Amino acid sequence: VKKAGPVQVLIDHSFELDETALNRILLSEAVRDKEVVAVSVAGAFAKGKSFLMDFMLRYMYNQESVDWVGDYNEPLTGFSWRTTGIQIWSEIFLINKPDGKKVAVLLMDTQGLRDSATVFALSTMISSIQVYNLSQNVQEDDLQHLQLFTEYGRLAMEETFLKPFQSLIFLVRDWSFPYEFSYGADGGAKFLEKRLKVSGNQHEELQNVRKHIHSCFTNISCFLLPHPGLKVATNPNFDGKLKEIDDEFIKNLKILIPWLLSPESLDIKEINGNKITCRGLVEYFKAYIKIYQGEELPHPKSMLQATAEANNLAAVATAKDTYNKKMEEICGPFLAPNDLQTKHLQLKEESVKLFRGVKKMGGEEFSRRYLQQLESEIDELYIQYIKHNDSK
Ligand SMILES: Nc1nc2c(ncn2[C@@H]2O[C@H](COP(=O)(O)OP(=O)(O)O)[C@@H](O)[C@H]2O)c(=O)[nH]1
Ligand SMILES: [Mg+2]
Repeated sequence: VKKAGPVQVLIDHSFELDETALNRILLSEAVRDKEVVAVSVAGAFAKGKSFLMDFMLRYMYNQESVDWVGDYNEPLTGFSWRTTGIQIWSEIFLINKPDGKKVAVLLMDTQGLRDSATVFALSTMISSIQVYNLSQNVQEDDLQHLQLFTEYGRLAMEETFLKPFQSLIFLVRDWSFPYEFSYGADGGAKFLEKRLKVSGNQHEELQNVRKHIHSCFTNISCFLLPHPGLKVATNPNFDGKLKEIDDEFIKNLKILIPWLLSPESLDIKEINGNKITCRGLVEYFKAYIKIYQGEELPHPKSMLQATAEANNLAAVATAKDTYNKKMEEICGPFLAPNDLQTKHLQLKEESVKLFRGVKKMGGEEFSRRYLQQLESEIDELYIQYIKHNDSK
């Protein structure tokens, strides 16, 4: 049987990408060319990330049901919730957006000390929606963890107003101050604004993330969640059934999840102004994995170079597939040899023009290398189209 499930894509303290598993999930014909919403939940271990993500799964499987949260005797399944890495759900959901788009929705469960910092940075660079899962309060160490993204963001915006990151959500579990800061998004926004306010008393490097974080991220928001009740907290025989979950937690959970994942809420991954497809997103995985196998985290310039690389190679992948799709429409009857070449040269130049037309990072000399990679991979496709045409 075929069934969707969680797939380990990221695993000495070295980190390995499972390319075949990634390609199998994101390069399938149904989703490869769809623009992608990459949803991540990240943060410290044992704070309820997988639990949350399993309720997200219930919503993505029945977005239009008023009762998506589930039967109250229905056990909670999906990502295991009771080792360091990133799991993705093998069903890449195709959701109608109100504008007529079908977008692909990828869910990543990001489990993590330098190892957890690496997993947190990797998931944030890949994501378009990052749910920063925190327990009870937001503390200065929590803010500190974002400093490298701000410094990356400063270099990235030296010459454009386009922000490198999309949505970051501070999700504070087991919230402790529900009088002044109500459960939900509005109290969250009220708290986050106060917490993010610049104060002379904070260490200089933490004033820096406060000063700069909003300029790096398209949307910063904060949602305060109540404690889920004693059974969800303590019991070993607890299997996730809603009837054993505090009812104020359920009510706010039902607001949170469409707030993050409803069709109007799905933020498409975009870099340097261009929306990213599932095919393209694989290139960001492969480029970022290269710089996350050193002693410490990469420097901002190293992260910017990886974005530029992925940005160019996603352009190669698009142009190549465009040539490849149209070529197969011709080559599958039999085409006369010089006819096949005219059409090949016409089609290869079109994909060259497409590649050139993309706003790519790094500059002309940087991208000329990837132009020539594209042409070489097109020539390779063409040589094999002649040997299948000559068998006709
Ligand atoms: N205190 C508390 N525990 C929770 C909450 N949500 C889930 N849990 C419990 O936390 C335990 C481990 O959760 P898990 O999803 O594996 O956390 P993860 O490691 O961050 O993915 C389970 O017993 C859950 O029932 C919450 O909001 N507060
Ligand atoms: Mg987890």
